[PDB]
Amino acid sequence: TLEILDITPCSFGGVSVITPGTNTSNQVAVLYQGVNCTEVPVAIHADQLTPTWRVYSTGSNVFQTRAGCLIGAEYVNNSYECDIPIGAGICASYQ
Amino acid sequence: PAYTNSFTRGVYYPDKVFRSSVLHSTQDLFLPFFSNVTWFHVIDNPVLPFNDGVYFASIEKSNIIRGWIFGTTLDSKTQSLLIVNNATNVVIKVCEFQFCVYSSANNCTFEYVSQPFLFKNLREFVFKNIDGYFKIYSKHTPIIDLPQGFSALEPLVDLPIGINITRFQTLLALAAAYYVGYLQPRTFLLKYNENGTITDAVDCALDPLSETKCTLKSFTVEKGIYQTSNFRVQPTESIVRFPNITNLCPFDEVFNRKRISNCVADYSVVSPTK
Amino acid sequence: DEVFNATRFASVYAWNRKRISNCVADYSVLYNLAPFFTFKCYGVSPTKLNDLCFTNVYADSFVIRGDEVRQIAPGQTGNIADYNYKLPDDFTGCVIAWNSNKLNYLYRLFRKSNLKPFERDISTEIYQAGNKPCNGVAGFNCYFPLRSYSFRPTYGVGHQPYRVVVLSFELLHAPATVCGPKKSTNLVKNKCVNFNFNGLKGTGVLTESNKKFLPFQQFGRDIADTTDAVRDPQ
Amino acid sequence: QLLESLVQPGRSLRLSCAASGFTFDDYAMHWVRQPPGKGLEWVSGSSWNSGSVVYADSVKGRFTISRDSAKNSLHLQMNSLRVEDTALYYCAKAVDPTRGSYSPDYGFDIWGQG
Amino acid sequence: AIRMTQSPSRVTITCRASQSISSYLNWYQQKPGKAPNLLIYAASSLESGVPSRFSGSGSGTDFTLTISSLQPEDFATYYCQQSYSTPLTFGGGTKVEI
Amino acid sequence: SKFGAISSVLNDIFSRLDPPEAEVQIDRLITGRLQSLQTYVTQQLIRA
Amino acid sequence: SKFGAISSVLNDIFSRLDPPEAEVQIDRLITGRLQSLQTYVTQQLIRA
Ligand SMILES: *[C@@H]1O[C@H](CO)[C@@H](O[C@@H]2O[C@H](CO)[C@@H](O)[C@H](O)[C@H]2NC(C)=O)[C@H](O)[C@H]1NC(C)=O
Ligand SMILES: *[C@@H]1O[C@H](CO)[C@@H](O[C@@H]2O[C@H](CO)[C@@H](O)[C@H](O)[C@H]2NC(C)=O)[C@H](O)[C@H]1NC(C)=O
Ligand SMILES: *[C@@H]1O[C@H](CO)[C@@H](O)[C@H](O)[C@H]1NC(C)=O
Ligand SMILES: *[C@@H]1O[C@H](CO)[C@@H](O)[C@H](O)[C@H]1NC(C)=O
Ligand SMILES: *[C@@H]1O[C@H](CO)[C@@H](O)[C@H](O)[C@H]1NC(C)=O
Ligand SMILES: *[C@@H]1O[C@H](CO)[C@@H](O)[C@H](O)[C@H]1NC(C)=O
Ligand SMILES: *[C@@H]1O[C@H](CO)[C@@H](O)[C@H](O)[C@H]1NC(C)=O
Repeated sequence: TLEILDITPCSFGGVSVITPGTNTSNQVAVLYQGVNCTEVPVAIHADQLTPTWRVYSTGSNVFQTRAGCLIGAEYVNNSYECDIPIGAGICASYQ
Repeated sequence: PAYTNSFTRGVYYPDKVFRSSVLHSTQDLFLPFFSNVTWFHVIDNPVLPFNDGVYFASIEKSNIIRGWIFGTTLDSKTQSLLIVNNATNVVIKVCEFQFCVYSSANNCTFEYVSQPFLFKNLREFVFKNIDGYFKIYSKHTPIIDLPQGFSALEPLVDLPIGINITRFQTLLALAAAYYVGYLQPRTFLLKYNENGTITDAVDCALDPLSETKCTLKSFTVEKGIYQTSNFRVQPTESIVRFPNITNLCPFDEVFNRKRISNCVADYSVVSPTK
Repeated sequence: DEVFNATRFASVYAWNRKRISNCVADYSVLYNLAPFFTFKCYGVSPTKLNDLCFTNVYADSFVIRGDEVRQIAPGQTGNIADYNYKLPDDFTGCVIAWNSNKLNYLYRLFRKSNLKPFERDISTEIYQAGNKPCNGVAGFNCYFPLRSYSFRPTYGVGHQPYRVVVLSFELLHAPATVCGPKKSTNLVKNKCVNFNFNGLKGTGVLTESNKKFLPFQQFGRDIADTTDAVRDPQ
Repeated sequence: QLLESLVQPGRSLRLSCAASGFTFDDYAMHWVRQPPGKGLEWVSGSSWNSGSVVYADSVKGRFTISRDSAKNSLHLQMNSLRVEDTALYYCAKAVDPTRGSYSPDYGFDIWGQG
Repeated sequence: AIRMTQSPSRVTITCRASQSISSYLNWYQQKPGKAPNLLIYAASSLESGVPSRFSGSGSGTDFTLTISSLQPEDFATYYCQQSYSTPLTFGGGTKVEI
Repeated sequence: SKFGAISSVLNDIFSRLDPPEAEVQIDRLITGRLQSLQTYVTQQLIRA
Repeated sequence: SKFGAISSVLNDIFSRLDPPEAEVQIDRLITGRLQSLQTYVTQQLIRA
């Protein structure tokens, strides 16, 4: 049937993970490069993903950055020295 | 049906190669980490689907689980697998096995007899039917819910069974709690001990932290940021769409520069196979 | 001799599988010129077959029409290939087929779908071919899925009987029980000597080890994926 | 070769269709009546697999069919032939059952000769 | 039972059925001096030896027999018959006119 | 770049060739792409 | 790694495949291992 359909890719193989060290803690924050925070579920097809991955796919701790969308970390209005570089003047740490 | 969490259970030796003090990563059918298990509690014994293998465990204090039945319809029309076992020895036979154990069975194509396989007992089992090969893994460990911890499974018996196995039924000998899990294709990074035993492993598709461990090929990750190759579960759904015309093609009248178009090339009249 | 001199093979739809283990399989016996017309082996050269050890040897023999021998090869599709006997693409074995025109056979021609490789579908369930879900033994749209070949002796090659024996052997990866006839010598230790351990070849200093093995294990491997520790036969 | 073989209301004429070339007892030979100036109409149906037999439901009982493997025919028996029922009858062979899927036996073929 | 009446009376012939036949149709061509022959099987197929000019399309309650360019010596009648359920009933019948 | 392969489209090679014949072509294409990729990395290292 | 060969063990190929065709699989392994050596020395030169 003649029908034009858009094909949005659902394969994002580039994922950056911020960890404070397995020894220090298990908590981790995920960074997606150059993606909105709304296309994250579509890009990584979180519906077909494991329930543990959906926590880092869409949550309350969402803070878009020039580098991309950041999940698992809370944006603090204060400023300190850089500990784990992220990009575009953004640094993260496990307080 | 009751549900219970499986804390890193079901890891079995993928191969027969001996490795000592090494981190080996393999891709096969495993029970997903922190997956969820139908906690069937004996007062019961319903027919469950055997898809992509099934992980079986029992917390029986005494001999209660006498075996299992594997097949597609569990009737006389088709053949079924029976793995019942008494105290003396194990019985494995492949027949129709018209049940009510089995009333009658005339076709006979397989029979294997070996030592017996069977709340202080964790007799785990993993059954796989790949390319017509029934593989059974097992382990025995006193317990004194699913016991958290780690314990590998060793291969026991490999049989050339060429039957449908889509539904399996647990056998009771009526005080036990048998669990049923399901295996899916996952990538596991197994750590081998100095003595050649699997002591720890991770599920690369479980959570982002495990993805980093899988990429780094280590069980310990230091501070910083790490780029991880996608180990997430891939889609397994496919759709095929082709034109619904049935005009055949004018190839027949050909049997001189003429082209053919707007027709379905039925070549039964570049790889020739495809 | 029970799989080549048997004079009575199984039907294609009911290919019997026979296990051969704990013996010496000298393939030199089955090199008669008149039979064994086709010796298409996959993964192993026919010349280099005697000097190898196998751990999972299975022999399935059946009688099919000579024109259908092509379907037995991996990847081919046909009535025999899709509804009677299927072989995996990653097949490691030799398919010997010889003509037996000079020397009842049932083949399944109706099925819901093609079967997976190495499966037996021996059942007489009536295959419906119409809107009516008839459960009767026979009917207008109800047809039995099994029929006799009824080989014609007059026919030369087409529709002729053709015995087929398949030797699906798994390559040496585990404690093996079937291997070719080769003389065994006494091992020499603490010396750089060439060796041949159950088909594995190489040179090195054979020394004892304190490593502990398991009954289902026979070879040890290192970080480079090379045979490091081997338990000798005998 | 499906070679085959009146005005009064009451007749007992025997209609037989000889079979040649193709092998009997493999398909479903059927009988179809075609009145002049009109289309075809299936009236009788036999079965190779079993003795089950289905006739046209326009009128029951009157239609009767049989089988005979030695002489390869049907030998249709007609009783009390209607004046308007006079037509040129056809004996047709069913398609190969090896096709499967949709009803092979109900599908007519050949339609005899003459 | 099942009744049909072909709507026609690049020639396209359509026979309509009251119930959902769902691809259980055959198209029959009957020469004036010969017995009818097979053209389309399963409502979309071609029998061995049949020229490819004939074509059968449609399923359910809509079917179409399309003969392109109106090839000559094809004046014979065309019939539509179902195999869904007994009794075996033919269509109304239609022959192409020139 | 074709890299001495039937088609630059990986899917094309799979559909148009047999499994034992495809493995030759993808291996030919995989080597070509890998060789080109590592060349760019070497240039970046030198320029770094 | 096998680099497209049947097995990573050199002696395995000879013991299984005939000399006329075992060479083809060997060439895949020989070329694949050669590039690893060239890559390693290149990294050393840049690091030096
Ligand atoms: C457990 O079951 C096996 C299988 O039937 C029993 O073994 C049979 O023993 C009888 C007599 O001892 C023999 O006649 C049969 O031939 C044996 N079967 C097979 C397959 O060899 C065994 O005795 C049972 N053990 C019990 C009931 O304690
Ligand atoms: C094995 O069992 C499966 C069960 O799914 C069978 O799959 C059936 O396939 C038919 C068509 O081939 C479908 O109509 C059914 O819906 C499927 N499921 C069932 C439960 O019948 C399969 O045919 C069997 N045989 C093989 C070789 O796989
Ligand atoms: C079982 O656990 C999984 C956790 O991955 C969860 O997604 C699933 O909903 C659970 N099933 C239940 C609660 O029935
Ligand atoms: C037993 O084998 C015969 C052999 O053809 C078969 O007809 C019969 O159906 C089989 N009985 C079963 C499968 O119960
Ligand atoms: C390994 O085996 C030796 C000898 O049996 C034993 O002394 C040692 O404790 C074992 N180590 C482990 C980690 O099992
Ligand atoms: C293919 O399907 C479309 C969608 O219903 C339909 O309009 C069209 O007629 C179909 N084509 C044929 C040849 O039947
Ligand atoms: C029996 O089989 C062997 C092969 O194992 C063959 O050499 C021999 O000729 C056969 N017997 C006869 C009488 O042909």
